Amino acid sequence: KLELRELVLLAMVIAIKVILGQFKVGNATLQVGLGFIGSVMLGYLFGPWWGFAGGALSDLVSSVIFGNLGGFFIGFTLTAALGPMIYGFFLYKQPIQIWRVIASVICVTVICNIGLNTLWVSMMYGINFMVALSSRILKEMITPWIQMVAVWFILEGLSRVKLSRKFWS
Amino acid sequence: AIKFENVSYVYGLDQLNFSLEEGKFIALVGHTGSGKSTLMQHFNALLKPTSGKIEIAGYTITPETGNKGLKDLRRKVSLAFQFSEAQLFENTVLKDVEYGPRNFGFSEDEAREAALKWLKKVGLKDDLIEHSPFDLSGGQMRRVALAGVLAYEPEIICLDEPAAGLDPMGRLEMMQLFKDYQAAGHTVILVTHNMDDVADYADDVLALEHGRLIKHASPKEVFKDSEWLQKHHLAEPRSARFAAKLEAAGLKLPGQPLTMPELADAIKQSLK
Amino acid sequence: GRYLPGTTFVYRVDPRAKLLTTFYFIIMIFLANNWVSYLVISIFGLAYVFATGLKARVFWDGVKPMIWMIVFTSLLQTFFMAGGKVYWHWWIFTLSSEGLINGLYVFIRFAMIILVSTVMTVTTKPLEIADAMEWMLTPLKLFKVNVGMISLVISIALRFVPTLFDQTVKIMNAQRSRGADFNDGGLVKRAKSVVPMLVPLFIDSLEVALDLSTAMESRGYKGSEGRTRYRILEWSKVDLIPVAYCLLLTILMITTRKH
Amino acid sequence: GSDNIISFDHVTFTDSPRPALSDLSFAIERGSWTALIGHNGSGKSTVSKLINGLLAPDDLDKSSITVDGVKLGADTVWEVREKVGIVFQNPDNQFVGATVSDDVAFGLENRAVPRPEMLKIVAQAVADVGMADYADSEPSNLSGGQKQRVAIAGILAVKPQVIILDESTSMLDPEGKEQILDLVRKIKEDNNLTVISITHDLEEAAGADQVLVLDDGQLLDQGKPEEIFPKVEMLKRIGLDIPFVYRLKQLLKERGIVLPDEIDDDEKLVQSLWQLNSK
Repeated sequence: KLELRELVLLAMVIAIKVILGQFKVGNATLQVGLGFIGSVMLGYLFGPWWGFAGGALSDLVSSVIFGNLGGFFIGFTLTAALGPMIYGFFLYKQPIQIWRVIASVICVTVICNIGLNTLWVSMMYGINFMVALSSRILKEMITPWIQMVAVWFILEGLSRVKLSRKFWS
Repeated sequence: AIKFENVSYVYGLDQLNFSLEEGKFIALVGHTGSGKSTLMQHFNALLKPTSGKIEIAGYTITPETGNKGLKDLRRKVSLAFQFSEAQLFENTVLKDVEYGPRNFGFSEDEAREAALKWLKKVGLKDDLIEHSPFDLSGGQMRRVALAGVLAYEPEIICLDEPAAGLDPMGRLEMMQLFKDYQAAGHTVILVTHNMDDVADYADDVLALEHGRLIKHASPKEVFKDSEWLQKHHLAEPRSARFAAKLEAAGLKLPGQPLTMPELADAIKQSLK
Repeated sequence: GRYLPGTTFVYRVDPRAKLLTTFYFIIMIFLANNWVSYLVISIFGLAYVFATGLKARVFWDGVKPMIWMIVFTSLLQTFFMAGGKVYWHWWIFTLSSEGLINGLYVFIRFAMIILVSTVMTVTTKPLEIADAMEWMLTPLKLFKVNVGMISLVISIALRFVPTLFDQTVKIMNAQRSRGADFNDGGLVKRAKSVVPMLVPLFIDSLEVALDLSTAMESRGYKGSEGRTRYRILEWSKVDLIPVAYCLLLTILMITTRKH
Repeated sequence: GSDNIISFDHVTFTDSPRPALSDLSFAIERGSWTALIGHNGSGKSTVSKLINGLLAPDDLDKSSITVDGVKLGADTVWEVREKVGIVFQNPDNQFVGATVSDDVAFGLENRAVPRPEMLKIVAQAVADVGMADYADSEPSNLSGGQKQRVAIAGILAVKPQVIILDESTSMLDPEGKEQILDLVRKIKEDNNLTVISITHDLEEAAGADQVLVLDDGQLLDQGKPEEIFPKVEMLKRIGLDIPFVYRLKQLLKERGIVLPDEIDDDEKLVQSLWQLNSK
C-alpha cells in the first residue's frame, strides 16, 4: 500500500528518530531525551501501524549504530514501537488540538514509560515491580509535561510543511 | 582588521597569522579538507580556538571565552553556509527573512523594514513576499536565505559558495550583489573553489592547506607563480590558463591578465 | 560503543551466531535464581569477555552511563529485600544479609547484561549487525509480512543516519549563526527552538526521500521480491563455539536453578 | 540513427497552470553526446525523467516517446529502464548502497544477476572509474566527485545504451566537473553508448556533438555547438551565457579584433591569434 517514496520517507524519519534519541536538551538539572520528537513524527505522518513499524525499526537502528546500552532485549523494541502507535492513534489524520497532544503524551507516558518499561526492567534485573517503578517514577512525572509543551510546537512545524508544496501526498 | 594570532584548533587549524583590513573582498581558497570551513566557523566564534587570539569586529575571542557576549558578535559577523536555502523554516517569506533581526535586537517594525529592504535588494519579487518559502524555487529560496543573513547589515559577511548549483547568470547576479555590498564599507569573505570568481572580485586571497596558511596576497601575486601553484594544491583561473596557452604559442602578452576583460585588452594591445 | 577493530577469534564469528548468542545469554540470565546459578552465569560471561580479548577500557566506558542507576538499583534492592542477619537497623534502612546478597545479584545481572551487549556492539560492524537482524527477521514471513520491505527500510535508515547527522549539525550552525539561543530562555521559548531545527530537517528528509526513490526506480527497483543478494553472510567452522557455548549454558542453568 | 525521439510532448506537473513542456520534439542520434541546455523554468529538468517513464505525458495518444523502438508506456516502462540510465543532480541522495561496491551492485541485484557474475561485473565497473581503491569506502567518506563517479559506475554496470547526465556536475567544483567529463567521455568511447547532457554548464555543451536549446517548454534551436553558441544574441534574451571561447571572441570583437565564427576550441583560437600575431 505504501509507495516507494513513502517507504524512503519512513526510513528518513526513522533516522531522524534515532539521531534525536541520541540528543539530550536542557541544563544539568534535567536532561529530557529528544526521542519523543521522532515518535511524534512517526505517529503523525505515517499512522499507527507504520508508526509501530517505524518505532521498532528505529529501536533496531539505534541498537545497530549507537549500541544497545541496556542489553539486546525484545521488550524494549516493543515499547519503542508502541510509543509511535499511540501517537499515531491520537494524532494521525486529525486536526491539531491541544486535547489530542495532552491525551497522546499522557497515554504514551503511562503505558510505555512507567508501564511496559518498568515491567521489562523488573523482569530483566529481578527487582520487585514497585522498586523499579519507584526508580523510574521521578523523571517520568515532570518529563511528560515538557514533552507536552514541546510536542505542541512540533506539530505546528510539521503541519506548515505538509500543507506546503514540498509534501506531495 | 580581522586578526588571528597563532590561532589553532584541535579535535584542524595550526598557527594562522593574518590581518584582513575592513572593507575588502577577502577570498578563501583551497581544496576540501584544508580547514576552510573550520576557519569560517572560527570567524564568528562558533568554534572557539584552542590557543590564540581573534580580534574581529572589535571583540576578542580567546580559547576560554564563554557563550555570553557572542550574540553581540554575531550581529556584526554573519555566516552564510553552503546551500543556505536548507535553513528556511518560517511560515512566510517575510517572517523567515525577519527571523534574524528579531533575535538580533530589532523591533517588530524595524525588522519588517530591514527584511523588506533586503528582500527588494536580493531581487525577490514583491508578490513573492508573504508566501511560504517552500513554495518558491531553488534560486528564490537561495535569495531568501541570503536576505536572511544580510538583513541586519552585518559588518563582516563570511560566505560559503553562495552560488553553488546556480546558473552563470544567477551566479553573476549574486556576485555583483556581494560586490555592491562591499562598496558600502562592509568586509566580505568568500569561501569558494571557483577561482574564476576569486581572480575577478577578490582583493585579498587567503590560501589554506591541511590547516596551515600558505599564502596571503592579492590575487595578482597569488596566480603569478604557476610553479608554486602546482607545487601546492590549487587551480588556476580559466583566463590565466588561456594566457599561459598563448605564451606557449609564441604570442607574448603584456602584463598579467586574470579576468576576461583585461585578458581581451592585453590581447588587443599585444597585436597592435 | 562503536566498532573497535581487532583480530581475536570473536571477530571471525558470524554476526547471526553471536546476535543469537547475546539473545540467548539474556534468556538464560533470566533463569538465574540461586547463588550457584549466578556463579555459573558470571563465569560464563567473564569467559566470553576474556575470549573476546578486549581491554577493560571499552567495557568500563560502556558501564559508566548507567553506573548511577546500577548502584541506585542495587542499594534499593538491598533495603527492600530483608532477611537473615541484620546490620544498621533503622525504620527506613536495614542492611540485612539477604539484602546485601540480593543487591549483589542485581549488580551481577547489570554486569552480565551490559558486558555481553558491549561485546556485540564493539566486535561487529554495523552493516553486519544489520545483516544479522535481517536474518532474525526472516522468520516473520510466516506472518505473511513483507520482510524485504523491512530490510530495505533498515538499510536506508542506516545509510542515511550519518548524512542526516551532518545535516542536523549544519542546520543548527546555520540557525545559531543568525541568533538562535537553543538552550536559554525558559520552557516555552525552549520548545519554540525545535521548529528551526526540525522543519529544515523535515524538508531535507522530503527532498532526500523523493530523490532516492526516483534514483532507485530509475535503476530498476520494481519490488522487494525477485532480487538477489550481493552482501551475503556465510557460516564458518568457528561458529561451532557459540552453539556449543550456548548449549553448554543451557545444561547448567536448567540443572542448577532453584526452580 | 535516432535513439530517443520525444514527439509532441506535454507535461503539466499534476498544480500549475502553465505546462512544463509544450509540443517538444527532437531526436537523439545514436552514439553522440547531445547536450540539452536551457533555463531552469524552461522545463529541461523533466526531460530525463520523461525519457525513462518516471513521468508520463498528459496525452498518451498525442504524445509518443520512443526509446530504441520501444514506445514508452505503462507496460514497457521497465525495458526502457534497462537501456536508459540517469545520473541525477545530487550525489548524496542517489547513493543508496552502504558502500561503493554495494551502490554499484544495487542495479545488478534488481535484475537478479547471480552473485559470482555480479561480483565480476561490480569489480570491473568500479575499476572502470577511478574507484578501485575505494571498493569498501562508506558513503560519507567520499567527496562530491567520488560519489558521482560511483553513480556513473552503477549506471554503467547494468550495460545501458543511454547515459543521461541529468545535471550530474551541478554541485561539483570545477576540478571535479572536468574529471567527471573526462571519465564520461572515456566511458562513452569505450562502451559506444549515447550520452545526453541536461546541464546549465555551457563548457560541457561546448564539447557536445549536438546542442538542443529549450525556452519555456519548447525547442528553440538545435544544431552543432559551432552554430548555437556564436548567436549570442539569441542566448541573451533567454538568459544563458556563452562558453569561455565564444565570450572571449565577442570581447575581442567589441575591442576591434574580429574573428571568424567557426573557431570553437581553445587551440583553434590561439592558433588564429598566432596567424594574426605574425602580421
